[PDB]
Amino acid sequence: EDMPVERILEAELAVDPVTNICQAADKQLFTLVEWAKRIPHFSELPLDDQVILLRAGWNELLIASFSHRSIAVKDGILLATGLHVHRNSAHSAGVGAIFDRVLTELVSKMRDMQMDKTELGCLRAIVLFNPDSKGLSNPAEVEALREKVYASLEAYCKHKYPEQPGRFAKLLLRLPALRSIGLKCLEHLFFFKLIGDTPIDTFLMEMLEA
Amino acid sequence: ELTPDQQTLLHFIMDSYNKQRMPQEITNKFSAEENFLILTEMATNHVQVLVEFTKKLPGFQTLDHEDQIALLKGSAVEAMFLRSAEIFNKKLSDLLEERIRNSGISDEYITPMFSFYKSIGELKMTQEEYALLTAIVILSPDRQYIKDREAVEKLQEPLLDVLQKLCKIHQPENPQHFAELLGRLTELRTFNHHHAEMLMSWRVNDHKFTPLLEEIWDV
Amino acid sequence: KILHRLLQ
Amino acid sequence: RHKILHRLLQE
Ligand SMILES: CC(C)c1onc(-c2c(Cl)cccc2Cl)c1COc1ccc(/C=C/c2cccc(C(=O)O)c2)c(Cl)c1
Ligand SMILES: CC1=C(/C=C/C(C)=C/C=C\C(C)=C/C(=O)O)C(C)(C)CCC1
Repeated sequence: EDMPVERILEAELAVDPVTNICQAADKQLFTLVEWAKRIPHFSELPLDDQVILLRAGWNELLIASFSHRSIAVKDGILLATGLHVHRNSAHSAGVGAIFDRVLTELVSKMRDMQMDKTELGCLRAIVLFNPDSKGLSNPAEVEALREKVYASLEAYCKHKYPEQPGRFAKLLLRLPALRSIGLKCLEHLFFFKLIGDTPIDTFLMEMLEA
Repeated sequence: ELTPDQQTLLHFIMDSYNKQRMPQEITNKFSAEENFLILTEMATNHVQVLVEFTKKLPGFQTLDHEDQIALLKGSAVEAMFLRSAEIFNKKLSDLLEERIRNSGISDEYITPMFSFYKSIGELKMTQEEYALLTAIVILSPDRQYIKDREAVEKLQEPLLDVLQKLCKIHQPENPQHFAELLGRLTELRTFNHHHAEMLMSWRVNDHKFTPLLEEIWDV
Repeated sequence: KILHRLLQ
Repeated sequence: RHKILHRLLQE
């Protein structure tokens, strides 16, 4: 393979509740860039394209990471700073609806299929190599890199989990739900910026302009 | 190898896409108003087509009488985008484009829309692939307002299995053609999210989406 | 209003 | 438009 899954996994290994969540997002935005640089072939792309891919995917990439990290906890989410947020804090803050979708469409499904870190890292790399991002200099080579992750992930799943054929599909069919959840989170965040509700720190603010 | 029930189950499905129907006298029916009315009439009719396609999917009619309705509201947009992509990529269609351009669609929704149509028409889909992918879209368990999710999930499963074997058999040369279709599912979600707005930011002739569309998409 | 009128 | 992100991608 040209997109080995070992260097994907190595990237994973290497790295008010709305206020706390936003704070953790800002923190993880710095570490997200470091993750992406470690993904085979991403750092090779033109800078402008690197910028485009991360601005398009950041919200989904981060939601995927904390969702996986939160398999262990009972009705709730482990933030990167170490604080938990639980369904009750979530609902008492006016964001229960979206918090519930995260728990049910992401955390629970990751837990009930027992996604591992290689699988997470690959899914995140697919999200990163989104060839439909507006303004890419060369859509074709991002498509080509996605296709390499798809091929490497499929051969990881046949090899490691040969008891289940509908498992490559099962993993990929978390991505549409991640996109709908991600769009709803962005909606909220533009709305949190708009009224000044919550303090949005520097890097997170940058991801929310145009 | 080909599936346990094989072609039999896919041929039962494809006769709903045989019932895929558009008889006309070259559609007798030029202006942004007129173009809008034509598109509305096509959308309403494709709603009817889609409702028929749904009842014949394995296990559909059995499952819960309310959550039944929910899937159609949640998926109809995506099915209509897929269908439009199919329509738009043909020579026999070409001036379908002119109607969508001059229909008062707020300018932002143009370019992404025609870009998605292009990504679809680079994937060399085939009826079976359109039919199956549409069925997969409809039986998505992760839509708003549902209690019987696990049950939806089980009806969906064997469709993925059939689709995977079909994309090896038909398109072995692009091996990941199977997974690439799934990545169009992801991208359909961006259109489903924006649609309530697109409709709302739609410049018309002081009218409204014909009663069925007003219901399926509310207000 | 046409909700249940399409399953019949 | 994206100063932090440009700088961090320098490496
Ligand atoms: C309410 C109305 C103003 C409207 O608001 N959004 C869209 C909208 C959607 Cl919902 C999605 C993508 C883009 C767009 Cl603008 C619309 C028109 O939507 C259409 C338009 C045309 C078709 C053609 C189907 C066809 C043609 C020939 C043959 C056949 C056939 O039966 O095979 C089927 C379909 Cl399905 C849906
Ligand atoms: C989920 C969620 C939201 C999304 C914010 C995002 C996208 C944060 C991502 C990363 C975090 C929180 C930490 C980490 O990865 O450790 C908002 C605030 C809109 C509403 C409540 C639920």
